[PDB]
Formats: sequence, C-alpha cells, structure tokens
Amino acid sequence: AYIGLPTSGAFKLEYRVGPALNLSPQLINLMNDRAVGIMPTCAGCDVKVI
Amino acid sequence: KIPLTAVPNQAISFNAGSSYWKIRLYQNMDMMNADISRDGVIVCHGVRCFGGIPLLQYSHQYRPDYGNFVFDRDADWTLFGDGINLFYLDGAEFAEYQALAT
Amino acid sequence: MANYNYIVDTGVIVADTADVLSDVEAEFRAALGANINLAASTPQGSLVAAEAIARSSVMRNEARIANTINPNVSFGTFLDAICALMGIERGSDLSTFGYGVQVTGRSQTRISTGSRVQTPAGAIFTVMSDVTIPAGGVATIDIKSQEYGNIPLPVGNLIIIDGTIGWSGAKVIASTRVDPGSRQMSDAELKNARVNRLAIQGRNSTMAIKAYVSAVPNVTSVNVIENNTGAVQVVNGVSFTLPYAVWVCVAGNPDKQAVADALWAAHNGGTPWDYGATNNGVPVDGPNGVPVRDPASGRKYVVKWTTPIMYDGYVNVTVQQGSSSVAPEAIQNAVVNYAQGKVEGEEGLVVGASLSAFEVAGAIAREIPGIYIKLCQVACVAAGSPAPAPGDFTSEYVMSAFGQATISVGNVRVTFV
Amino acid sequence: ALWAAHNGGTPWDYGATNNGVPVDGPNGVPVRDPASGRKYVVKWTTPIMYDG
Amino acid sequence: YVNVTVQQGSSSVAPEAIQNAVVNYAQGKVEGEEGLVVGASLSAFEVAGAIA
Amino acid sequence: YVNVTVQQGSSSVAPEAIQNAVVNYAQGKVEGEEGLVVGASLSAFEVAGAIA
Repeated sequence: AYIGLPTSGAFKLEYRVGPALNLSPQLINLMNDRAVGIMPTCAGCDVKVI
Repeated sequence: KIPLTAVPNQAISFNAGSSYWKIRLYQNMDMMNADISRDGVIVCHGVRCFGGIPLLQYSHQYRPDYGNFVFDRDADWTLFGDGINLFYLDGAEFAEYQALAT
Repeated sequence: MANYNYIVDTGVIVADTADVLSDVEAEFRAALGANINLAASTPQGSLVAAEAIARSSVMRNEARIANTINPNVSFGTFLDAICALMGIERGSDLSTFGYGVQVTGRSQTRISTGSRVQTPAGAIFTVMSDVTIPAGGVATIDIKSQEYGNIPLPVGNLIIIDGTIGWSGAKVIASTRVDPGSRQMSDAELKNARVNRLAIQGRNSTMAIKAYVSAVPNVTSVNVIENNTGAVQVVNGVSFTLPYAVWVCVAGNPDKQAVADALWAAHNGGTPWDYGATNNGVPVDGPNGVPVRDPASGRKYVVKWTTPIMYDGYVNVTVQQGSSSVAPEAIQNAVVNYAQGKVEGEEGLVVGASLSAFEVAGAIAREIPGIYIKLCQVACVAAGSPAPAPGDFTSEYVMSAFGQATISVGNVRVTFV
Repeated sequence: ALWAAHNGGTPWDYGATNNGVPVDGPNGVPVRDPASGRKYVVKWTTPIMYDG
Repeated sequence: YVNVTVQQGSSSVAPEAIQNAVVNYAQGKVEGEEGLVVGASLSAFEVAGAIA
Repeated sequence: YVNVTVQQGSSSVAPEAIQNAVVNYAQGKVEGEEGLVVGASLSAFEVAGAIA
C-alpha cells in the first residue's frame, strides 16, 4: 500500500484518510483551520489533514 | 474518628481541629447524602458519600489550613459502629494524603 | 404558597416528609375549609397522601442527580464521563465451552441443566440435551452459574445430580476453552483508570522518558538531556538542530526490546532522537533499534537511543588499624556496595556521575567507624586497559555525561600501614 | 510554570526591540529539572501599560 | 582549622549545618570515632568523610 | 438597513440567530426597551447593546 516515509521537516504534521470511512470533503475542509480547534496539535507545528 | 449511631437521619456536632463543625447524614433513595456546615455557616448541601474519596471537594471549602473527612467504605446506617467509620484529618496530614492519592 | 426554593447556590435541600405532609394538609385546608377531615379512610385524605408521595419523590429524584459531571458519581452517568476519554462496561460473560466427554450407557438421554463439579468444588451446568452412541462417548456443552472468569482444573469431574447409569464427566484438551470477562471494572477502579490516565498525560517528555525507561526491569539509571541549540550545551549533540538525547544505563538489559517499547510510548510528535557526533555513547545498533511495530493497530516506525561508555576506576587507601580489628575484604565490599548504590541517601556511580576519594572515605566512615584513614586516592581509565602507573592517581576525577564508572573487588587495593 | 508546560526543542524567543520589556536580560535560569539536569532557559516579557 | 569545598547537593542544606558536624567529631559525641585526644591525627579524610 | 461586523471568536453563532434576535428586539421583547415607536431614532450603539 506504500506510506510517506519522510514527512520531511521538524514540526510538520499531516493526516491520511482512506476511502472506507467515506468521510465527506466538507469535514476535511473545515477541520484544517485553527479557528475551530478540533484537532490535536503541538508547539512549533503546522498541521494538514491530507 | 467521629462517633455515629444507627439511625436513618441524624446530625452530630463537634469541635475538632480548632473549628466548629456540624454534619448531617440521611438516606436518600439509594445512597447516602451529607450536609456540612462550619461556624454556623453552611458549606455544602447533599454531598454523596463514597468510600475513599473526601467529602469536601473544593479548595475554597476544605482548607487554607482546615481539615477534611473521608469514609473508609460506602455508608450504610445499619452498620455504623460496626465496620464503617468517619475520620477527620487536620491540614498537614490531609495534604499529605492528597499527595499520596496520585 | 407552601412551595419552597430548595435549590440554592449551595446545593439542593431535601426536606422531611412530616414537613411536606403538613404543607400539603395546609394547602387542602385552604382549598376546601378550615375544618375538613383528612384521614386515611376519607377520599380527600387519599388525595393528600398521593400528592405528598409525588412531591417528596420528585424532590428526591431531582436531588440525587444534582451534581453528576463531577467524577464522584456512579451508575451509568459516571460511565459516560469515563468513556468521554476511554472505558468499557458490561463485561459479564461466562466460560461456555465445547467438546466435553461423556461415557455413559447405550442409547440414553442426559437431561438438561445437569450439575457438574470439579476438584475445588465449583458448580457447572450442562447446556444441550444429547443422546449417547453405543460406543460410549459423546460431547456436551458446559456453563457455570456465576458470571465469573472461572478456570476449570483439568481433572475428571464429579457428578452432583445423577442421571441413570451415566458416569465419569471427564476432561479433554480438545475442548474449546473460552476465557470470559467477569464484571471486571464496577465503580472504583474506573476512578483509578482516570487517575492513571491523568498521571500519564501530565508529564512532559523529560519526565515521561525518565519514568518510562525507569519502569523497564533490571534498569539502573537513565540520563536524558535536550540540546535546545545546534551547539554544544552539555554534550556535543550537533547531529540535528533540535534532537532529544537519551542515555540508558543498565546491569545487562535482559530485555533489549523493552526499552525501545518504552521510548515509543513517550514520543512528542514533533522531535527527532538522533544525537551525538560519533563521540558520545555507542548506540546498541547503528541505524535503528528495530522496534515492535505498534501495540495498537499501527504500522512500523523507528526510534534511536544510546548507552554510556563503560569505564573502570582504581582506588588506593592507606589505613591504620587503630584500637580494633577490621577486615580488608570487608572494606573492599563496603566500597563496592557504595559504588552500586545500595546505601540509602546516596544514589551512587550513575551515568554521568563522577567519583572522588572523599566520597569513598565517607562510605568507609559510615560503614565502619573506629578506623583511622591516612590517605585515599582515586583514578580512572578506559575499560580493559592494563593497570596504570602510580602517577595516574588524583584526588578527584571528572566524567563525561555519556560515561559510567565501575569498581570491582580485586580492583581495590588496601595497605595496612 | 512556564518550563513545565513546554516540551519542544527551542520554543523560547525574545521578540524584538518593538515588544514589551523583557523581565530578565539573557534568560530566567530554571535551575532544577525532573531529570536533575542543570538546564537554564526561560524567556518571557511584560505588557506596555497604556491608557484609554 | 577546617576548610571544605562542597557542591549544592540534592537538598537545600544550609551552610550553617555543616559546621556543627565537625565540632561533634572533635568533641567525640559521634558513635564510633573516639574524638580529638592526645596524638589525634587531624586528617581531612577522617573529618570530611565523617561529615556525611 | 443595518450592517454589523463581528468576529466569531471561539463560539460561532447563527447569522439567522442574530437577525431574529435584533428583529424581535426591535419590538422590545426585553425588559426596559420600548422598541421602535413612532419618532424614535435608532442608533447602532443600541443594537450593539442588544447584542451585548
């Protein structure tokens, strides 16, 4: 299935989503931003969802 | 260790730890409940009684330097004086016990 | 009118039924007439009783659920507060089995709910009624009475309720064995699960690393530092810009993989591990510690750590016997025990901990008084080196962070001057 | 409190000459640590008292 | 005359406490070391080792 | 016609909620507020207080 080995760069975060969840892209769009605060986070870091 | 008796609803008064306390114990549905008052001013109403966790929950209540109360096991008014007790801990040893809790 | 505001800033006030009953009687007297008959037999008296029961019941029901999202409460609501984080319930199963052994007569029926007992006297009930083949062997299904995780001792059973001409309920290893969950966490060890989770969550990386790697068995001491710059602050960690440096000391590390698992349990989601510039402690393995993939439905990662560089130090002592008798090997054993750190109050010669002849003399003084010590001097040298010259001894020896000292029995030499 | 709530490598930062007055010049020397190590870095400021 | 150079240790040891240690050893109130008597070999090892 | 600029902050609220609240304010559901009676000038500060 292959995985993204490096995720190069300290304090850089993302997430990976499969098709089985069938999660609507609306949730993905709204869960990126920090104005809602619905996601684990750590200092120094910027987080993506895909 | 506070004296108790086997009555479904009572109130004991005492002068311990350089403070004047009045406590109430009464059966409510399934569990017990307690009313605690100090210096004639009510502190809290209806704290549920459980084994091992202190009665006074909140910092503005239990102490700058006062004490607190713990039931060794769950309360049952048919058992008081036989196997179930209520103890009072002054500030130093109570804070030591909170340290030991975690 | 007889209503009370029993909900206040302090809490909820639960009255006694004499008071509410008097209030209800007053209400009905004001309703009908100040000279009414209110007894059990008369109908309006039954109305009084019904009203009082309803009022007291509703007040008590509200009072019980007054303060619930505090972690003291029980019975379901507390389960929701727990599972907001993590927590299971139910867990009330019974070890239903398969493939029993029954040797009985010919073409006969074993009636259901037969009682089966095993050596420590536990009661077990059969499940499905079955007939016997003429050969003399069939299989049954068992279940107990209590919903507990019972374990059956592998012995031939005994008969409690007896059928006709059918005997010898016997074991077999071919029987499918079901381990049942038995009401494991009722009310109080859920609180302890909360306590453990909060304590786990509280720590930082340094605290978590220290405690977790101290938790593995046979470990001795662990020194952890963080570079915090791309420079040398305590040790020359300039490999990466912001690593974490981990040194683990042990008396052999019987479990290599355990420390890797512990390190994995404490990872901060944004920091690397690689440390040192080929000058610090030699890691156990070069590229990776070959972990176990993930205990919780995960994939394979990597993690790195290193061990301190071993050393060994030579100590000299000159001593006068005085006015009593003291054994030399006893003194050497005392020094070695101090080195291991078995004396209370002193941690010992841990990773990155120097040694001075003053501390050895103090160990001797505590362990055996009544002795006069002339001179004690200390030295250190890399592991395996032959005995150094007399000039290599010094009052105190400074040691690097990734260095660890060792003392042996024959290493120490004494002189009864 | 400040050192006990961070975990990253070097999150400490003095802003610039356009910022609140630093409380201490180089650092804040948080002597003790759980690992007993002698680490010393804490940097923080105070606000500018305006008037409305 | 006794002099010592000590690290900060593990606990908040007041510098006034270490002084009373050697006075007892001179006065011989400790259990095991006789004290300061005729021909007592004043040593740094017998003293600074026994303060611990 | 009234236009309002607001930061959501950490608890966003419906625009329809704000419009309904202000509109049923205009008739004075709240205590002490008489509403948009004849010849009564409306001010943005009053709508700010209604929101407040």
